[PDB]
Amino acid sequence: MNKRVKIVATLGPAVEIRGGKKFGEDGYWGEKLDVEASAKNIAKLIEAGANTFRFNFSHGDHQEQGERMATVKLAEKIAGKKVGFLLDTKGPEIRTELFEGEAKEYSYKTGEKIRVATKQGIKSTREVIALNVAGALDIYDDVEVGRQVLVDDGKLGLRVVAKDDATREFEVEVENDGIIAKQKGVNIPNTKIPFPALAERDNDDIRFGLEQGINFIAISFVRTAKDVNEVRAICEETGNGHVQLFAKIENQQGIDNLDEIIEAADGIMIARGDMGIEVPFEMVPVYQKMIIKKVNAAGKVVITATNMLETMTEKPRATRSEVSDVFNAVIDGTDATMLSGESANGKYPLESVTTMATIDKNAQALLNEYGRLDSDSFERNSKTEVMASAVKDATSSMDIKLVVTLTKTGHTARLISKYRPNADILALTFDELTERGLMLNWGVIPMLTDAPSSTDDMFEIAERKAVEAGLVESGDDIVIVAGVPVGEAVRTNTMRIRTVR
Amino acid sequence: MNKRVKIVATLGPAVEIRGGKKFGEDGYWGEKLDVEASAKNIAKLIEAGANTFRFNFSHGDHQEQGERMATVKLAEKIAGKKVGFLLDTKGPEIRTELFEGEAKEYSYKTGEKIRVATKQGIKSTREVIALNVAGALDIYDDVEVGRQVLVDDGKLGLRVVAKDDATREFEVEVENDGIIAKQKGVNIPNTKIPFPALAERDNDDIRFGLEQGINFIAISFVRTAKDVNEVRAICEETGNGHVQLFAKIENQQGIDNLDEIIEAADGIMIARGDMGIEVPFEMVPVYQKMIIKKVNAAGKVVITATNMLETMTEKPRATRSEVSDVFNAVIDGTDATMLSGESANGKYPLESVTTMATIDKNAQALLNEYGRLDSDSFERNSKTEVMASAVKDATSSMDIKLVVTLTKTGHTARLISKYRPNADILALTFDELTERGLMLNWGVIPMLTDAPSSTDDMFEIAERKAVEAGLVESGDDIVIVAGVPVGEAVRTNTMRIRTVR
Amino acid sequence: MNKRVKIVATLGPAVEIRGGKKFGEDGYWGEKLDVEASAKNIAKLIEAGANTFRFNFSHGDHQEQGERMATVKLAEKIAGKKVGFLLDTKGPEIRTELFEGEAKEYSYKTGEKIRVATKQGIKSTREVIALNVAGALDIYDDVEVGRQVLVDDGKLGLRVVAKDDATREFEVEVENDGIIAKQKGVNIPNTKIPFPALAERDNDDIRFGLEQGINFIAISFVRTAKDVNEVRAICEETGNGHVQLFAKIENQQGIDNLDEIIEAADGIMIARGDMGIEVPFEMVPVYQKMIIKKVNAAGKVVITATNMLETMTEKPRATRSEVSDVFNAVIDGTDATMLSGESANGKYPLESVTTMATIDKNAQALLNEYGRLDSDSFERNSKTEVMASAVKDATSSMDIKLVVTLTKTGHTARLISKYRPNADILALTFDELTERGLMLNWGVIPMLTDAPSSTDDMFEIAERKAVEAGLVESGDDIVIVAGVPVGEAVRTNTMRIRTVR
Amino acid sequence: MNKRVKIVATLGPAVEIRGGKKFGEDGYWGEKLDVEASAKNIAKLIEAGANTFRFNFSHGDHQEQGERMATVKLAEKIAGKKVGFLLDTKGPEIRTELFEGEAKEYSYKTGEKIRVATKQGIKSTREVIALNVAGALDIYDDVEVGRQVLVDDGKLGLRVVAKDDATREFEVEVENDGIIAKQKGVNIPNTKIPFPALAERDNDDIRFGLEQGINFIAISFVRTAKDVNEVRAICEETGNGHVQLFAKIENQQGIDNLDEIIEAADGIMIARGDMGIEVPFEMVPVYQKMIIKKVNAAGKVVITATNMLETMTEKPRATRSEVSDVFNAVIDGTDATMLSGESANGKYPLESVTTMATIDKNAQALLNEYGRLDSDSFERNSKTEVMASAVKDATSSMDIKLVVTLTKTGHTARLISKYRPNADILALTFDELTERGLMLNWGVIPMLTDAPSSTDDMFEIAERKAVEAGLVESGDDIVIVAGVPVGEAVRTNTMRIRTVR
Ligand SMILES: O=P(O)(O)OC[C@H]1O[C@](O)(COP(=O)(O)O)[C@@H](O)[C@@H]1O
Ligand SMILES: O=P(O)(O)OC[C@H]1O[C@](O)(COP(=O)(O)O)[C@@H](O)[C@@H]1O
Ligand SMILES: [K+]
Ligand SMILES: [K+]
Ligand SMILES: [K+]
Ligand SMILES: [Mg+2]
Repeated sequence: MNKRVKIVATLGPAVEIRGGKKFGEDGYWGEKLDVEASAKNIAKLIEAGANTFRFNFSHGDHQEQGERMATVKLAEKIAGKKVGFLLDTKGPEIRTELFEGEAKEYSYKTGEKIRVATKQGIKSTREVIALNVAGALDIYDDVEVGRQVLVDDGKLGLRVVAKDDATREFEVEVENDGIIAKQKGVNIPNTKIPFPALAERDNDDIRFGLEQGINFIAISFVRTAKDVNEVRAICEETGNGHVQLFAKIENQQGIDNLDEIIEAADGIMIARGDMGIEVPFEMVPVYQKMIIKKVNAAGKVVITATNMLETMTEKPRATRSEVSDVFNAVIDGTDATMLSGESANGKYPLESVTTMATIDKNAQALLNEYGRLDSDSFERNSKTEVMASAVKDATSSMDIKLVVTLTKTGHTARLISKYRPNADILALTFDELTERGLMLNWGVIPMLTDAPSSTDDMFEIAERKAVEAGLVESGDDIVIVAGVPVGEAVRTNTMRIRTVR
Repeated sequence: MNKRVKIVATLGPAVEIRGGKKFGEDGYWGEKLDVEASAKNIAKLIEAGANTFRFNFSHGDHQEQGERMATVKLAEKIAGKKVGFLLDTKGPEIRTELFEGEAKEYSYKTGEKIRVATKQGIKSTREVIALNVAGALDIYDDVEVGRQVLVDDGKLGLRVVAKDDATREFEVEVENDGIIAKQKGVNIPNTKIPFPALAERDNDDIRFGLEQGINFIAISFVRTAKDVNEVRAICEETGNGHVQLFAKIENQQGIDNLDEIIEAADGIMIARGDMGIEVPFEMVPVYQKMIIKKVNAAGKVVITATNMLETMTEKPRATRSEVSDVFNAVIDGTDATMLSGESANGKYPLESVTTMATIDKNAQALLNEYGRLDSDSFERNSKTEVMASAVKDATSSMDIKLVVTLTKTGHTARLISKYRPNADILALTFDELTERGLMLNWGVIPMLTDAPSSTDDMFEIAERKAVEAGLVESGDDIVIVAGVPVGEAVRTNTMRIRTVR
Repeated sequence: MNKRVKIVATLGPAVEIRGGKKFGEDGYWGEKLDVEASAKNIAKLIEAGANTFRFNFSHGDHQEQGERMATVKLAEKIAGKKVGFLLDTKGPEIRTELFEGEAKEYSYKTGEKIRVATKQGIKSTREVIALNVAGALDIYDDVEVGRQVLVDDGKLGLRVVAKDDATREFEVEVENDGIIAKQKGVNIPNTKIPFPALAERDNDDIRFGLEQGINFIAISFVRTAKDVNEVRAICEETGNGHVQLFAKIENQQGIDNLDEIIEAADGIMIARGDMGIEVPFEMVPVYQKMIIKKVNAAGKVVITATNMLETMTEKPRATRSEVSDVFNAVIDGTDATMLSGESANGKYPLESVTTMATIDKNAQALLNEYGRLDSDSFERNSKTEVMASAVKDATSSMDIKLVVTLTKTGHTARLISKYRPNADILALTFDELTERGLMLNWGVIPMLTDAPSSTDDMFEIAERKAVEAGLVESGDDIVIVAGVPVGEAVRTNTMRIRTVR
Repeated sequence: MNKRVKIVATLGPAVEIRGGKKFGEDGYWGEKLDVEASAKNIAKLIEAGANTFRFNFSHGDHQEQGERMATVKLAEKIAGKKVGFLLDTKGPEIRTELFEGEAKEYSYKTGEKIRVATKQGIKSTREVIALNVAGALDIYDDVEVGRQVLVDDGKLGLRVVAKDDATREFEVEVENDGIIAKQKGVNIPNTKIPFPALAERDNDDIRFGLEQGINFIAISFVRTAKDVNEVRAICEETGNGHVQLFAKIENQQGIDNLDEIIEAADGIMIARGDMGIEVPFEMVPVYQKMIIKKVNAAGKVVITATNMLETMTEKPRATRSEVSDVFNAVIDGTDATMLSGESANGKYPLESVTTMATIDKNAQALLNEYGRLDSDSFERNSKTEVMASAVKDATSSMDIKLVVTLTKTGHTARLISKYRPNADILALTFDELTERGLMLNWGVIPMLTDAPSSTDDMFEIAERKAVEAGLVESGDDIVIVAGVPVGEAVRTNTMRIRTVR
């Protein structure tokens, strides 16, 4: 069977060979990138069901990112299959500074009183922790006594007891035993540090990705619709209006402003990593189910992210909790599941994609029994959406092997996908940008074909493409929708039930 | 407002003028039928909402019946509207004989002991009641002691206490006070008197009707599939294969064998008059709701009959119970409601059809709130049925003014009607027999058009005929289904949502 | 097996014997009332399932009404069973006057122009119909050009085309052929003739009935809460606070103000006879279902009335539409069904009550499958209501033969009845006025017992009363509720499931 | 709020202090157990919401197990709170043999051909792996070609490609790069190695636990009902009939025989660790949801086990997939969640129990919205179960703070728990064995109280104990059930709604 749930795989050195050396091996970083050998490894990830690669601009300079994007373009040719390109922004990250010395880290013990500096471009000491704040902002007047400075995946807590106006330093109490290492993530929950709607470094990263050729931007730490619309204006003004924007929800402001963020964006990445530090970790499952429902109801794409097969970074088998998490993300209604370090940096990138594909394919078989999404509740808000509802009805009434839509922009395919039919969706489109642009919608198999003339039989074309793709065989029943005829129809207006010859 | 629930109106002398005289006036029967004046009265019933006329062969000879059927054909020309023609068989009727002397009736009291004669071709006396049994059957060995002989709409009960082998007479006890009049209906419940599957009189009646031109036969007292199959054989062998058969369910065997009868017939007439004598009267509403559900599930036609506006036989207003009965039959899911003496014999035939139409129209507006049928529960058992389900879905998703089907045989219109869409159904068909044969399906407006060729745009035809009929205006949304293209499609395979120009 | 739906039977001369003569026989009103003979006939209606008798003060003087009420008290002793006493007011009736000089009626044809006079105390002529308006009100200023004057159960329409200020006469045109007879009902729909909130004639009839001993008042033509509250004030003033008020809903204003009327009243009588003249007849079934739902959700009593078995006034069997109407009133959720002329004036009063009881008992068995009422949707607004919901739950979980409630005021029985449990409700109460006041609540069997002391076993009392009433036998499971213990409990606070010894 | 989902915490050296050393400090095992210091750590796990401690007899001899149980009895005194004692059996085990020349492990590469010996009492070589099978059984005739030998938590796969009848050796191909170390766990999925229903080692370990005093036994690798019944016979024979048996379902045979095992057991432990090696890993979520539903429908206890907070063994915070897993186990309907190495052997035992309790408490607030279990579907199979349903109804109708049951054996408390009321359940019981035996039922707070006397007010006692436990305050509404009168009632037969003073 075809895997309806889409996989986003983050790329990094794990798949990359450097003069015959694998990531980890001594001298690895001293060798030149073997592009063909790296492209062949990426090809296997595509074959195992990666539908989109994530280029995380938090790690690796423009040269590294651009070389990896080029390597994927070769892998597509090797695999015989296209994938989406997704750029993930750095955004308003706060990290611990480098320490004085060749000190890489210091261990602390509960109750121990230390300070954190707000002055930028200075090194840390054991007793005065400095921060690398995005854009070198001064955060002193934005964090109150009683606020928490969390270091490294929220592992070490520092309680702001007092503030020293003389040095612009936070006096903090170590809440629990743990280490402060250099260049680790810092979270300061329930604060509104005035990060700009779009920082110059993200502006620059996005413009670089847009020049290379991308299909999706995942915008880190979206707080408001303005954070999405600043990125949209770049995409539009550079001639890249086709690029789709996924707002990453990972803090309380993003949760509070979710409805306006969904309205501005093409989709949501549930960024559970930061989210579970910024809000109570036990609320993340609540927010996940609610986000997936609301995004599906808006006919947009939802990606569930972070830790999904975390153990497979270092070990060959996923835990039972990881398998349950992937499975339940599908039942919740996610369009897509994501890998981060598992595919980018781990010992088992191919096995991670394969394992996620196996779970995702099994979970899709239970959506009839257990799925949370309920298409019967939707308002049908347009005639294309009325047709999408009729398609879902036909797939419920009888055994339909495949829904085919002839779609110029993918709008019809997006609306069919919204309704989660009991069938794969072959989206026949007429340009490569629309084709790749569909690769994260649940159930959709995008395929490039010639735009039909007013003299072509679009129903015979649908059947022939489905056969050429190996998706159907003689005696299978398919549902085909189209705008008929070409030049008269203003939208998808026809549904045909056809038996394959 | 189109009336979706269909009306069967029994014709009789009430609408018929004879040498300037209306029914009721002395010497009426001594004058000859005024055909033109009578056709003008019938055209008013057609205009008021009568969709089919019932010719009851229990009353009036082949001359009365044939002249009435000719008079309707003129009425259709006057109204500019066609109607269905339904023959209702006499069947295995038992009536009281004429009395010796010139006695018209005797009155009896609870406990009196009299006899019922089984000998055919004699006259009744006060003490020995003679029966006129269909086909002159001897019923003596077919009714046990403890059975009941009911005279005149079940009003007087006679208990069989003993049988006189010498005279072949039932000794009976009068069960309640009442009258035995001449030529009154007799019922003997929970007996299996071996009336033939098809009596010669019903054979001859049906053959006469088939010659005149009928669309429907309602078969009285259907007990088994064989009672229906014997009539089907005559229709087939006379080249009247198009004629549709309604089994009348009006005794316990009909109820017991209901599934096999529904399988053999095209529809059911719920013949509540006899039914509520032959079975406990308080079970009739239970059987009504059950039969409507079952016949609708089978994709067949159900007619609810008898006493629906009974008071309007004598009075110009129906009782509160009559209006409630018509309203509730629609809510239960009936395709059609019927009038017997109200339209045939009463003082207010036109007002009876008008009153029924007004109630049926109001009740159809409450089918979304109160409607008992549930199309969501059906197995979609064919590709045409899957398309019918998708049409229903489209009419639930958005405001659809009309569904149009291009239907050679009516099959697509019957399956759309089964699903009870929130829309009228325009059934475009290519012969008059198919057209009239759709006149009792819920919501169907049959309309004759030229068979489309492979060069015709069936979707433009649909819009044109709907605009011509005055059913849609500019801006209305319609659903159109057809088998496209003509000569290649083996069935209805296409649905279009179209805005009227 | 127990009849849960209650029957209100209207009393009159039909059951009354006079010097050995039955109603309709020659010199009937010549003879004196045989009280003992008449009381034996009424006891048979009690035994057949009449739960309350209606005394219609629209007909017969105080002496006739008081004697009839005395006859019922004897009938209760003969039957060994108590019934409720219900007074139905005259209210604001309009009747046609006597005609000039002994004359009875005239016939009229469509388009004919006559007058109706508003002056009170004068006789009609054929040309000038006079009205007997309740309280001799002058209606001339309260009826607009464009209204209709309907005579005799709405059968003849008179359109008001002009008004003659000189004579205070309506110039009317006959809308349809028909008859104006002396002393027939007149309706003038959608008018607000300023009938007082309480007329003197109704005050005097209500104070009379209260002096005789009644349990219920059904207030004709209720328009607002004020019409109910005026009668409440009489009941309060006279120490008859226990008397329950049923608003009769029978015009558009009553329908428009239904919510505030239900609030003010103890219940609603759906007075379909006048309603179906004052509003479009085809709307009565919609309003009937809606009123039953709203009154039940309020925890109050609804009576469905008028024409339920109308044919049985004159014939020994009801029509199929009459049986359907009674059956469907039960399915709709009525607490009670009513007989008017069928029990008061017809030839078959006993058969009418028996027939209604048979239908009501069969319909109650189909409430699980078809019942319109939905107790799952109610807000449980008090702890007694939560206990009523839990009782319903227990009767759905297992086979419960009987629910018993020990109730001082009947509150707990009313709430249990509201929930329509799958069981009869035995209401053990401690005074006859409470007992009689429960006789129209669905499923409630009221029974008089001593008030339990702090020392009594109320669960043993419940079982003993149920066994002595013949409602349960050994091995039956019952649900008993009570306020335990007496003296400490402030409401019904206990549910016990008990197996009968 | 009170935590309704129960926590099973496995005990081990993580919480144990030995001469002032914590587990993993140098010379830990050289110091003797500090019983007080260990009991103080254990008391903190109780206070954090551990409801039952698991004593895993797979690791540690009788002396270590008995000393650990004594330390828990002191911890209960420190906490002022009791916990359940659960014995987990060693059960059938296969382990890799020691290697010749005291070698520790060998590395192997995908595609290598090696051998597996079935001959017992023999050492492994790199080329010929030998197995230590429980009872030294000969495996050869139980394993067919196409089966797998999986080594070390299923990390290394060996496909059986051929068998050699002369050496009784399996020819295996290495399926992935990995290590075969000495004395590691081996799984052979989908085989029926004839391990005894109850091995002597398990028989002896169970008798030791029963003599120490336990409340639960979890039976490892239950394959059929006989594996439960053999343990039940030992509980019955030794006078320990109160001990409850949880079948561990962890292989294909246990799943195939689930219905008969649920019938024999008191509950199920979903042993996901072994299950996800023994069945396709992607099927575990399917089986988990199905087992929870079936065990709850049977009125029995289900524990979801293994890897729930696995990362917390080494790190102070759980992953997003782990929090999701715990949350979703609650939504699926689990009675209890379990910790293994997280509480027994990790760095953060107290943090692991606190985190699991935080997640379980948040998830229970979403059971109304998202809960999978459907109590409306259950057949109520006894009168106690009817009362449990009524209790649920009361908690759905109004805001109920607490359900109190006075329960002699816990049966009523088990049935209320089965229905998952919107309330905590205080189970007032009269002996410590019944008390401890309720500690894993969802929502049940067991509390030892004096048996009520014939003159006691059990409803007053319920209120008093609820206030004593701190579960209610003034104005709260509670539901109380009991068998009334005490001792004479055959079962719980009474429900009261009471307002707390
Ligand atoms: O029916 P809707 O939602 O208004 O959408 C109609 C729009 O869809 C489009 O058909 C695009 O649809 P496709 O890209 O699927 O062909 C536009 O041409 C049209 O304006
Ligand atoms: O889809 P189903 O139920 O098998 O029906 C197919 C049959 O219907 C027909 O199309 C008739 O349909 P119409 O009469 O509505 O045109 C036949 O040609 C065909 O064999
Ligand atoms: K990032
Ligand atoms: K009255
Ligand atoms: K174990
Ligand atoms: Mg009235």
